[PDB]
Parts: sequence; structure tokens; C-alpha cells
Amino acid sequence: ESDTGLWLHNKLGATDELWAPPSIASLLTAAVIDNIRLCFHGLSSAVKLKLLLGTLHLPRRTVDEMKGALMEIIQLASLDSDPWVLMVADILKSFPDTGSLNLELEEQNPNVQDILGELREKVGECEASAMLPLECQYLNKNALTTLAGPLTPPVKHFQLKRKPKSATLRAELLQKS
Amino acid sequence: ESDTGLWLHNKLGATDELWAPPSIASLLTAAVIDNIRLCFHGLSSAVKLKLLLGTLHLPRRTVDEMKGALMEIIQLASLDSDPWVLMVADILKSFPDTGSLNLELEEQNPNVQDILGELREKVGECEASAMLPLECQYLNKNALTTLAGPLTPPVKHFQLKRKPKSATLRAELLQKS
Amino acid sequence: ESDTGLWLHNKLGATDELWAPPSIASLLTAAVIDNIRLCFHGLSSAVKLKLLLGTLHLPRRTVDEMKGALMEIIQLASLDSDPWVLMVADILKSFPDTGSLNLELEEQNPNVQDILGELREKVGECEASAMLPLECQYLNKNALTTLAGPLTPPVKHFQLKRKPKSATLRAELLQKS
Amino acid sequence: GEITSVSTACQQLEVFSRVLRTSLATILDGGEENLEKNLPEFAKMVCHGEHTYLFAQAMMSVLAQEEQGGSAVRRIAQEVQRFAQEKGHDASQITLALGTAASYPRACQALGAMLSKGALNPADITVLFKMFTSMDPPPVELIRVPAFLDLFMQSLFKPGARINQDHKHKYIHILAYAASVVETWKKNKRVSINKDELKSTSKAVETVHNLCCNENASELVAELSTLYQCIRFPVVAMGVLKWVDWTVSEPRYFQLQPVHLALLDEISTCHQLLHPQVLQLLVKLFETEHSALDVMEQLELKKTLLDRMVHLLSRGYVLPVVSYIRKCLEKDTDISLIRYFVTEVLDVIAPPYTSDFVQLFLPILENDSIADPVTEFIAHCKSNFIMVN
Amino acid sequence: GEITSVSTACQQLEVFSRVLRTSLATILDGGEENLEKNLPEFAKMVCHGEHTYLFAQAMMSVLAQEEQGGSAVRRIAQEVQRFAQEKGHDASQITLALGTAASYPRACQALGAMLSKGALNPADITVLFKMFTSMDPPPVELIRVPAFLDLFMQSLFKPGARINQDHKHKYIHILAYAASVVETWKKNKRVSINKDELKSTSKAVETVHNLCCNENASELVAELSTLYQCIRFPVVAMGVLKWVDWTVSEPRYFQLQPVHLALLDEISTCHQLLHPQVLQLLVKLFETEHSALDVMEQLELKKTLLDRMVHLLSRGYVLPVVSYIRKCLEKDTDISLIRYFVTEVLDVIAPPYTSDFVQLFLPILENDSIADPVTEFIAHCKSNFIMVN
Amino acid sequence: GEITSVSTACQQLEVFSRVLRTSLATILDGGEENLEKNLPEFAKMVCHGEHTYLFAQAMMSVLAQEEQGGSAVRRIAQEVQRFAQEKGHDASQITLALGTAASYPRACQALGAMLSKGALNPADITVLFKMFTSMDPPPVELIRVPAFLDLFMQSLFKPGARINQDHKHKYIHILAYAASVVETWKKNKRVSINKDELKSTSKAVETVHNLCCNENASELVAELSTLYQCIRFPVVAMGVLKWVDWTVSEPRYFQLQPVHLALLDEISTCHQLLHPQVLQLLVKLFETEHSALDVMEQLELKKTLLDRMVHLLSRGYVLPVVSYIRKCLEKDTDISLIRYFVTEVLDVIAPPYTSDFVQLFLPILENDSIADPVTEFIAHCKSNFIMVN
Ligand SMILES: [Cl-]
Ligand SMILES: [Cl-]
Ligand SMILES: [Cl-]
Ligand SMILES: [Cl-]
Ligand SMILES: [Cl-]
Ligand SMILES: [Cl-]
Repeated sequence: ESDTGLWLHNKLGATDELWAPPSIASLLTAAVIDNIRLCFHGLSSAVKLKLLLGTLHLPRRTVDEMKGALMEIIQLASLDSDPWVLMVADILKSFPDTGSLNLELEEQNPNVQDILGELREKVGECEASAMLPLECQYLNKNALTTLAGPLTPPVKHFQLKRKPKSATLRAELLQKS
Repeated sequence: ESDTGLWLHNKLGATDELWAPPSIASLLTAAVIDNIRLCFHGLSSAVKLKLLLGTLHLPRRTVDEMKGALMEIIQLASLDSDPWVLMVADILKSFPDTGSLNLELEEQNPNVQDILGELREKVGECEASAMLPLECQYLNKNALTTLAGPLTPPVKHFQLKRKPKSATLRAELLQKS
Repeated sequence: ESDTGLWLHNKLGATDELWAPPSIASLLTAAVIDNIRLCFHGLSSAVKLKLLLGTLHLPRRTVDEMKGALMEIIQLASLDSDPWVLMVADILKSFPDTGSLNLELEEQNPNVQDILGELREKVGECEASAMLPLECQYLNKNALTTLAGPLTPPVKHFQLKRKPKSATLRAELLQKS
Repeated sequence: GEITSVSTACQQLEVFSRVLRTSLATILDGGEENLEKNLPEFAKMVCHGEHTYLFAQAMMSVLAQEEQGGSAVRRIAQEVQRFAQEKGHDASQITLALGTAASYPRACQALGAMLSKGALNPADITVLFKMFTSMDPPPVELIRVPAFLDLFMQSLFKPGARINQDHKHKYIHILAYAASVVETWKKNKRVSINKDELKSTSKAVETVHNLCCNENASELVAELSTLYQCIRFPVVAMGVLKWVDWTVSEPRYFQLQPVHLALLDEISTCHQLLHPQVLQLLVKLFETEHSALDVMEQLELKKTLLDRMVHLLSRGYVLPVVSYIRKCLEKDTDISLIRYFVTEVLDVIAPPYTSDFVQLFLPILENDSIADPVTEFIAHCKSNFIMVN
Repeated sequence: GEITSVSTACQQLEVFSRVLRTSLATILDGGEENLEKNLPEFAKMVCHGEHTYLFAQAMMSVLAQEEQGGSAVRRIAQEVQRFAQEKGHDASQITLALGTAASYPRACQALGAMLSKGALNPADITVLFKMFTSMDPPPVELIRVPAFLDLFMQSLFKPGARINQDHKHKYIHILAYAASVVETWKKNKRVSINKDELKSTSKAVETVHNLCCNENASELVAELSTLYQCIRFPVVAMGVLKWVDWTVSEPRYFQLQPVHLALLDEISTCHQLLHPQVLQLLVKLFETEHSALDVMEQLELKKTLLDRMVHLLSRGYVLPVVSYIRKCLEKDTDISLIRYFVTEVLDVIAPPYTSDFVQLFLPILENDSIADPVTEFIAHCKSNFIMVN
Repeated sequence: GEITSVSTACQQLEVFSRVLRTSLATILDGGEENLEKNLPEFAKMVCHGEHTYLFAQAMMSVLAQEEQGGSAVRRIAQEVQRFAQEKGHDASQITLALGTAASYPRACQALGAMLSKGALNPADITVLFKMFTSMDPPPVELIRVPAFLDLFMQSLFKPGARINQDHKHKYIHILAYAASVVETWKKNKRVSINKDELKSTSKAVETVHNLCCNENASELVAELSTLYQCIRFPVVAMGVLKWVDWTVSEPRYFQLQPVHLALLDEISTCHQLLHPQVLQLLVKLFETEHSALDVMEQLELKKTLLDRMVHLLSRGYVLPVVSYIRKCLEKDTDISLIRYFVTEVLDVIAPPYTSDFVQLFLPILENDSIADPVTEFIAHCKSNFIMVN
């Protein structure tokens, strides 16, 4: 295709959109993928970030076909000048072959090293009665305990001398039947 | 006495009371003192702290009689596991022989060393016009100066142009007679 | 003159005045200047500070005549005990010969070294859009740019959709004629 | 104190990384209580672009691997995933690639479809159902995605709803499977699958589902004993809570003589994990402008909502409840309502108190202190507590 | 900012030690002025148990040995000893074992008895009296215990009181001995005893004692010149201050046409060490709810109490006085009373002012600044003072 | 927070030096916006005595030599020199000895005389004039002293004034010379002198000078087009600003039906360096107690002064303008006037906004938020901005 890089600008160059546009799977033709290695150097970061993230929205069948071409692009992105493009290229390098993202990201990456360094220590400081994930709210005790361990009982901030007014209300509504 | 340690629990085990109970001098029989070395290991800290402090409430005559037994108990307390029992045992070790408390408390005692270390420096920082003890308020100038030195005069925050309204009131009440 | 130092006290000893009194040029007779080297040691700092600053208020003709006597006094002041007298003596030492103050003041002078040290760094931190001197407000663009360089344009905090109400007011007053 | 535009914070990776580090630190400090405040400031940045969303979620997945407290980050990640969903962003492709969901082709396909559309369809539900009925079913952790389970809530307990009777058992089974089934693993190998609680849980859900969709509810009070027994199943309690929400939150509801709110007391008593949602609902109904209600009716209704808070408080969710009453006092609500909360709470509590409770309940006591258990509480605090530093 | 229970702070010696260190630091920082605030937070902890009281008092005795400022800690220890007394705790056994009081058997015995009972009895008073009359009397520092001297105040100057005439001279002598006698020591050996002022001081106390117990006082004004001369003795001034206190503080007193308050001006003029007690009394009477008094009578009475403060202020106790007027202004008292204090103070003061005074008197001036010496003071301050940092 | 007397701060050189260091730091931090606040606290200290003034000015001259930002210190020094002048202190001798002005005997003599007297006299004006007409004129930087140029303002544009017609061209020429002439230097040697703009600038000043002294102005509107063209010369704009100031600021002026204020909009549009003076004037007229004006007339007049601020704001002087409106809102001005400023500003601005603007304009928006562009602005801010730390 003639000026295939100019055409990518008219499709993904929209600064307003920062997420995958509707029908992004149809925009990424197999032939287009093979044309990206020809015009990548001149592309802006915004378009590259839409391009790279676009590979996640492709069906497993379409990805496996041009996985060689995808590896070539992701490699190109790992040699980019934009730090955002570099970071994304490091997360997707495991995708075209495994279908899963890379979570080994500390190798020669000061940002990641500084993030994980500081927060791993912070996460360990708040292990006492730490908030659980949302799925735990849907689980029976045995599934809950298997997954997250025993729940810490509520702190006793006082001692109940008598039962509240809501205790009498339960007995009433049970008597009505 | 059979189960003399159980009996001490029913007399001093009250968690509510943290000071010497009324008629503590009658509870500490000379024979009981000789029974404390037999059951001390099982006693709680609370009871031991009531026991050790109890020796101060005994008349000088009663203390001097079993001073050997008292030394034995205070020694036992200096080998206790509770830091409170240890601290009290170090203050009373001078008592059964001299009738006075020990104020040499820095030897291998990090707490005391940290307290006195920080505060000795703080006390010296506020030597300028430092507040005097209460007895000084009752003393004539010569006794006051002998004991605490010359008083620092009040800071002059302004200059009096005229005498206040209270000056005229003194002259009036002196004229009435 | 007999007790010429006592006479200087009755003329400049006023603690209320801390600036050059009116007609200070008439108080500093040429003969008086030659008498200052005789009575300087007993003078107070206040009077010396009025004396030294007084040399600035003398006409260029009067200064050049006793410049040798002035150098002698300024030297005496540079050996004074008062830090204020010393600082002033270091600023005026260049005056009787050049008519200009000394701005080389860092030599063995901890105060000046600490002032300039800290502030030179502070001045460089606020070079971005730094406030200009007052004379710049009176200058045409070409003189302004020659002297202080191009002005930094105002930060654009928003974008004008329409012109304000004051724009219509200008057109009206132009139509009245 | 300082404010920042989203665009600026995302343009430089270095800058974005630093804000992520402090924001995450704050959220972990705020606990689940201050989660609702500390979250949007972080989520807005992260959801600026798909690439920003990717990076932040990759960082959070790595932190979630920490045995000690990593679960708290998984919670944060899920809260952000919900933010993206509610703002029209599709983050299903990233979510599935983020975990080991992609290891199972058929299931991951059907699960991503529904997560992308944001609803449950019989086509993708059947695909999941057949697989979990076979001799070798996929890992249960796969269907335990918050975004997925919520789709069941609005499909089974929402006033309505559009559903196929020939597929209803499939919807119920998959939900009950996610809620009760327990797997055992050794060296990433699944040894056994425990389904003992699948039958009773599936029945509990089916029972309450039939009650909720029916409505008119005036028949609710008659089957209350059955309803309370089912609420003991957490998955069912979530459903009832959501159902009570949609029922009461909808305008033109307060024209009746309320059993819907009474069920909340049973929810609170049985499930501590649902306390912040119960309170979140109670404060949503407490801040609604009921223009159709009479002034006296508005007062008593708010007193009723406070009665739920006092009950919740008595179940051990006290500090976040006490904290809210102090917030609307210092900043609106009439004095009579605040005094009622104080009265009712002081009528059921007794020493010993913690310093954390006193530090919140004593200040609210001495703002307009005219109302004796009040002064007696103050006397206790003055005798037994000390300010430091 | 943070609050802590007493029990928790005392359970661990490590924790108790740390709070002691910061509390003592704060009290030493607050000076005698902020003593009344910073003390109870420390005292409540220390007086939790006898063992906690022992440890803290042992620490304070060691600090009191410092030549430079150690006296300030002895003051703190005595303030805490009083706290224990007022809370029903007996700390006489510890107090005597704490010093060199135990070195003298007979005297220490009698002194501990009365300190434990909290009153003076003729039996133990005679034992002390005979010893201080002999050729070899015990150290005067022994009877110079604040807790002891106070027992004399409520026995000699309190409205009443129960006392034996055959023992009265013994009570007077011991008090006058503690107040006037001066010993000289060399290498812990007492060289001489100076009793020159014992005769006149004993007479001063006896004179005012007879006046105070008499009352009706309407005879007070007649013997005012004698009364003023005696007030010059600090021990007597303390007595008059306490007597004026018990007289005025007792309800149903303000039905007369006040000489009792006028004596306070003489106290202030003679004794700077009594200024914080004079003010403490004046603010106690300024905050009393006189329900029996007429509104206009309440206003003028408060103006009268302010006249005492302005006099006290003019004696060099200005900063704590100015500080109190600012506290009740920012936080109650009607505007007219605050304006009267400003008017009277500005009518007698003049430059130079210290920055410490301006920092307190200028803010109180410009809150509701409508009342010229006021604007002239502001003009002076604006010209001569500078804010830093 | 802490206050200090001027005397104390100046007695010790060590102490004075430290305050100088922090004061100068603060003023450099406050920028030109907060200059009017941070200056007097420093100036009062520096102007305590001639020796203190000398030391501080010597320190500031050395700092002014820094190529990067040294000009900002020269500004501070000139602000202090003005403070000394306004307090009756003569600092002309120091000012001239401070620079290279003393290098030119005749001129420096005449320049110091007028700077000491504080006015312009024909004698010393002629001496300067003849020298700048000769083939070898002195450096133009010599007549570019703020204190000097101001003397021209009150002599040429002040309502009046006392001036000689035979000398008027000399006054005009010297001013126009200081404003337009451009010299080139190489190794402290003056290569050329550019006078191209001297003719047109001199004419601009002469034209407006004749208009201002005339008055009655009712003839102002007729020659408005000529007047606007001249205002483009900064030296003339300064004159008009000062003239408008003296005209309007003088009491008993608001009895007319205002062209004087309308000229300010043209000043603002042409000269960014005059924005802080334009605002300084506008806030001076906004805080004047017009006792002769009717209530409705006072309201509309203040609305008129606000119209000038909105225009000024639209010229890129927004942050200091927005800041002032927030100050009088949080601390006086009636609500209607504040709402008008908000309305007018929101009617002409649009995204993108900076965080610095939002941080000031959003708080002023949500104090009494009842008035849609307002809520739409809040919606934008909530969507696009984030709080950090
Ligand atoms: Cl549970
Ligand atoms: Cl407690
Ligand atoms: Cl005294
Ligand atoms: Cl002063
Ligand atoms: Cl310009
Ligand atoms: Cl924006």
C-alpha cells in the first residue's frame, strides 16, 4: 500500500481517543501488519501506543498467524525513543507466543525497580487486617478460608451491656407470620 | 501455711486496686514474709508489685526484724521476668538496711539511661528563671536566698507612665480608719 | 580643640537619630577631621557610624582635600571592636580615592560569605520570568530588549472564546468623535 | 494540597510512576474505609489511556504476588478495573492477559466476550456450564472475577428481569459453583474438587431469586424465616443487598407504610465483609433529597436509617460509622438526628473503650453538649485516657 | 494530638518510660504558666499504681540533683505528689524514703503519720516542737515539705477552726520556724542556726491568725495598717490568700457591699512567687456562675476582678494575665468586659514594649477593634516591629 | 509567625545578616505579585539606620551582578530605596556611590542634588541637557534611575503643574532620551548611540503632556485616537497611568457621568510590565470609602472597576487578579459583586486550563455556589484534574 503510514495517522492519530477505537480488529489487516515494519520509524508515540495495545484486541487465531510479524514490531518498539513505547513493548513481548503478558519488568528498568522497591515494603506494612479482593464477598466460609485464610474478627471497641433497638424489630417481623 | 501463695492472691490479686490496700501492715505477717520465698515463683506481677511496695508501709521496727527475709525477697525480685518487678527491686534493695531508696539506677539499665540522658540536657536548657519548689513560697527572703539563690526580677515588658486604679483604692481603705 | 571627643557626643550622640542629621556637612570641619584621630578610641559605635557615613555627604572637593586624614580614620575603624564599625570601614575604604564604594567584601568575612553563598544560589533558582527593575517600565521595546533581553510572554492559563465587555467600550468611545 | 491535570501526569513515564507510588501508598494507608475517597484520584490518572491502564495494572499484578498483603493490591486493581468499566473503557482484553485465564481457550473466550459487552448471554453461559459439568472442569478461580459475579447480581436479583427459563438453572449453577466449590492444589496441580456445599447453596440462591423477581413485596414478611436462613449464604446476602438497593433507591418508593431495610440488619449480623457496602447504601439513602415525602416523614425515615447504623455499629463496624456522623455534624444535618445517634449508642455501650473509639466519639460528644450517660462517659474518659506528644 | 489509655501506657515499662520523657520535656517547656495544663496528663499516668508512682518519683529525684535547674523537677514531683493526695492515694511512705528524712527516726515518724492522715494532730506536733526547742534540733529542710506546710494553712487561716489553745503556740512556732530559720552547712555538717527572724515572723502569723478566725470581717478595715505590714512576711501572705479564697469562694457571700479582694493587691505587690496563685484565684472567681447575684451586680463584680488582674499585670506578671484575656475572647465573655481590660491597661503602659508582649497584646487588640491610645499603640507596633520567617 | 523589634534585629550584625538572608529569600519567592506584602518587613529593618541601609545595599549590589536573575535583586534594592525616601531618609549619597555614577563629576553632581531634594529644578536639568546634546554624552544608564524618572512623572503628568515654558523642552528631551536611546558597548567602550526613536517618543510625550495639564477632561474623548496611539510608548503609558491616578484618587471626583478608567484598558493591552501597577490602582479605588456617593452609585462604580480587572485578566494577568477576588471573598465585599466577576470571567474563558488557574478559580467557585457555565466548569475540572500527595 502507498503511504501506509499516512493512513495509520488518519485512523489512530486522534488525540481525543486514548483507548482502542470501536472496530479496531477490522483496522488491523494482516497485510497492514506486514506494512508496519516499513513505516514505523516515522509514526508518533500516540499511534504506536494504539497500535501495540491493538494486538490485545485481536482474536487468538489472528494473532497466531502473524505472530512472527508481531514479534518484529514489538522488537522495533523495544528500540524506540519514547519511554512509554518501551514500557509497553516489554509487557507485550510474551504475548504473541503465550497469549499472556510479561510481569518480569525489573531488568535494567529504574522506574519499575523504584516502584516495586518502595511498595513491596509498604504492602508488607499493612498485612494486618488487609482489605480483601471483591470476589471474597461472594464466597462461603470454607472457600473463603481456603483462598484467603481466617478472617480477623472486628476490633472490640466497647462492651455491649444490652442489645440495640434493632433486635426487637427482628422478633416482631417474625411474629407477624 | 498450706497454699500460702493462693492466699496472697485472694488478698492482693484485686486488679482494681493498684495501690496499697487499707491495713496492709496487718496482712504482712512476719511468718508470711518467711513463706513468700516458698511460693514467689508462681505469683503474678500485680501481686508482687503490691508485695514489694508493701514493705514501705511497714514500721521501722517490723522491717528491721525480718530484714534478712526482705533482702531474700528483693533479691528474688531482681531475678524476675517482669521489667516492672525488676525496676522496683532495684529501688528497694537499699531499704531494709538503710530505710532509704536507691537512686543509683543507671547500671546496665537502658530505660533509666535513656530517661536521664535526655532529660539532664533538657533540665539544663531551662535553668533560666526556672520554676521553684512550693516550699519557697512560704520562706522569708534570707531563707529563700540561702536555699535557692536570688530571685530573677520580672521581665519589663513595658514602662509605667502612671499607677493603676488599684493604687487609689489602697489609700482610701487606709483613710477609713 | 579641647575635649573634641566630648563635643562630637553632643552633636551625634543622639540615639533617636540613626541617619545623617541636617547640615552634617557643616559639622565636619576640616580641622575636626584632623582631631578625630586623637579622640576616636573613646567614641561610641553610634557616633562612629554617624561619623563614617558622614563622609559620603561631603562634597567631592572637601573629601579630596583631607583624603589622607579620611584614610587614617577609615583604617582606625577597620581595627574597631564593633562588627558594624568594621563592616562600614570595609565598604568606605575605596571611597576617599575613587569616590566609589567597595563591593569586594568576602575576604575573611564569614557573614558576607554566608549571605552571598546562600543567596547566589537562590537568585539563580528564580531566573525564570524574574521581576525586572523599575526603569524597564519606562523603556521602548528596543531599549528594553537591549538592556534586559526579550520579555517572557504571559502564561496562557486558558483560551479566549470571545472578547470581554471592555472591547465594545473602546469602539464606542472611538465612535463619539 | 497541590492539584495536577491528568494529561500532564501521564505524558512523562517518570512523572506518572512517581504519582502511582504515592497514590498507592495513600490507598494502602486509608484502608477499606477511606477507599471510596482515595480511589478516584488514582483511577482517573490510570484510566487516561489504554497504555497507562496497562502499565499500572502490570505493576499492581506484580505487587499482588506478595504473600503478605498482596491481596490488598489485587483489591485496588479490581477497583480501578471497575472505574474503567463505568467510564466506558473496555479493559477485558488486558484483564484476561494479566492472569492465567488465557491458559484455557474456550472458557477465556466466552468470559472475555461477556466482560466486554457487560452483560450475560445464554450463548456464552452454556459454554461455561458444560465445561464445569464435565469430568475435568476448569479452575474455579476463573469464574471468580468480581466483574463477572456482578453481572449475575443484576441478572438474578435486579427488579425484573430479562432471562430465559430454559437457561436459568445454568445461570444459578455457575454462580453457586463460584460461591461454594473448593479446590485443592499441589505444585500447580489440582488434586480434588469439593462440591458438598453446591447443592444447598444453589437452592438458597434459587429460593431468594424467585422471591425477589416476584414482588408486587407484601409476601416477603410471610416467608421471612426462609429468607433469613438463606441470607447466611454470603452470595445470597450480596443479592438481597443489591435487590434492596435497586428497590429503595428508585424514586417514588416511600409511599408505603419498611421490611426492605429490616433485612439489612440480618445482612450485617451475618457478614462482616459486607459492612462497608451496607454503610455505603445507608449513607446514600441518608443524603437523598426526598421531595415527595412530608417533612415529618423525612425526619422519621432518617431516624430509621440511623437505627440501621446503630445496629451495624453494634456488629463491630463502629469506627467508620462513628466517623460519618462526626463528618455531617462538623460540616448540615439537623441537631436532633445527631443527638438521637448519640443517645442510642450510649444506651448500649460500656467500658472498656479503646483510645481509637474515644478519639472519635468524645469529640462528637462535646460540640453542642446539652442533653445521665453522656456526662458519665466524659467522666470516664477524663479519668482513664491521656493525650501524648 | 493522639490519645492513649492509662492502663496501656503503664503495662509496659518501655512504653511508660517514653511517655515520661516527653511529658516531662513538655512540662519543663510550658514553664510555671502552662503548668496547670501540662500536669494532669502526666500525673494521671504516674498515679495509676504505687509501683508506677515509685518509678517516676525515683526518676524525678535523680534529676532534681542537677545544680542547674534541678529545682524545676522537684517542683514537678511535688505537683504530682499533690495529685496523688487529691485522688485518695497515700504516697507518704515513698516521699519520706525518697529523701534524707528517714535519717531522723522520731521526727520522720511523726511527720509521716500526719502526712498519711492529711491533718495536724497535737500529739505529733508536740514531738516535733520539743525537738526544735532542744539544743540540737533536726534539719529545717525536714519541716519544709509543701504537703506539710499546707496542713498549717487549713489549720490556722481557714474559717474556723478546730484547734487547741494549749497547743496553738506549738503550731505557730513550727510554722514560723520553717519560714524564717536559716542554717549553714559545710561538708554535710551544720555549722550554725540563725533564728533572728523567728520572733517577728512568729508574731506576724499570730496576729493575722487571730484576725482571720474572728471575722463576724467588718473589723478588718480598722486593723488594715497592721494587716498590710504582716503581709510582707511571705508565710503570712500565703495564709491571707488561702483565707480570702475560702471566704469568697464559698457560695452566698456576695450579699455585702470588697476588702477581701483589696488585700490581694497587697499580696501581689509584695510577693512575685505568689502571682500564679493570685491569678489562679482571680480566674476561678471570674468563671463562677453567680446565680444569686443580679445581672448588673455580676457585671460590676467581674470588672472588680479585672481591676485585680490589671494591678497584678502592673507588678510584672503581665504575659500570663494578657494570655488569659485573649483566651476567653477568642473562645464567651461579653465584649464590654474585654474592652475594659484593654482600656485600663493601655492607660498605664508605654514604650518600649517587648516583642513577647506585642505578640500577645496586639492580636487581642485587632479582633473587634472599635473603641486615641488604641490606634496609637498599633501605629507604634507597625513602625517598630517585624515578623520573621 | 514570630515577631521581632527593629532595634533588636539591628544591634547585632550577625543577627541582622540572618534576617536579611531569609527576608531576601522570601521576597524572591513571592515574585512581583507578593512583593507589596513581603517588602515592608524587610525595608523597615534595612532603613533603621544609615549604616544598616549601607550594608544591605552593598549586599544587594553584589548579588545584582549575577547574570542569571541578578536583575531581580536590583528591583528589590530600588524598592527599598523608595521606602527610605517615603520615610524621610536621604539615601542619594549611598545610591550614587553604589554604582558607576560617580565616574562622571558634573552629571552625578546635578543628579544627586535633585535626588536629595526630591524634585526637578531648571538649574540641574540644564546641566544634564547640555551634556546629552554634546558630541560626547554620558551613559544613558545614568539617567535611567527609577527615583529620577518618577520626578518627571509628577512634573509632567500631575494635575498642574509648576513648570517653566523656557525649560519644558529640556524636561521632555531628557525623559524621551532615557526612554528611547539605545547604546552599544564593547569591553566597557561605547561604540554607537541610536537616537532613531528619540524624535517620535519626544513628540508622543509632548502631545499627551499638553492634554493632561489642560483638563477643565471633556476634550479627552475628541482626541482619543491620538491618545491611544501615544499610549503605545511605555513612557507615555506610565504618565497616563499616574495622571489617571491623581485625577480619580482625589476626593470629590465622582460627581460626573468614566473615560479616565477606560484608558486603563488600553494601558493593560499594550504593556505587560504595567499590569501590577494597573491592578494596584484598581484595588486602591475598590477599597475607597466613597461617603459622598449614593449606594446604587457605589455598587455600579465597583462593577466598573471589576470590568477593568476582567479586561486586565484577559490580557494575561490572571493569577494575581483571581487571587485578589478570592481574598476579599474569604475575608467583606458583598456577594453580588463577587458573583459578577465569576459570571464575566466564565463567559470568556474555555479549556484547556492550567492547574495553577484551577487551584485558585475552583475554590472561589465553590464557597457559595448558587447562581450553566459554572457547573460545567466544575464538571470539567473534576474530569481532568487530580490532587497529589
Ligand atoms: Cl463470611
Ligand atoms: Cl479503659
Ligand atoms: Cl519573696
Ligand atoms: Cl520598641
Ligand atoms: Cl513593553
Ligand atoms: Cl486540561
